[PDB]
Amino acid sequence: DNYDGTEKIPDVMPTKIPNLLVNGSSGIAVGMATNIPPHNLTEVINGCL
DNA sequence: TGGCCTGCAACGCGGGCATCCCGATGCCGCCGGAAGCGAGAAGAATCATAAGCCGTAG
Repeated sequence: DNYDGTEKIPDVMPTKIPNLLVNGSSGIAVGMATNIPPHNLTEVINGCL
């Protein structure tokens, strides 16, 4: 549900590509932080296979 | 293929023995230098105290 309980939001997306490993992100929490380099799609598919 | 180790035989010189002359040396007495590291001082490696940007939030 949305902020006022009037709409619906999908929890996760039915994706086919691991965008976390392909592009990544760089965010910082209140006490934590993360940083992930991008990668190549073909080698990720090869590793998954 | 060329050179080296060794046996056989001939030659020579020095090991051993003693001693006379000799050179170091242990000891004694007097003098020199270096060590003694402890301490003062200087240089350097390391630790402690500000920003700049990475991207959403106010």
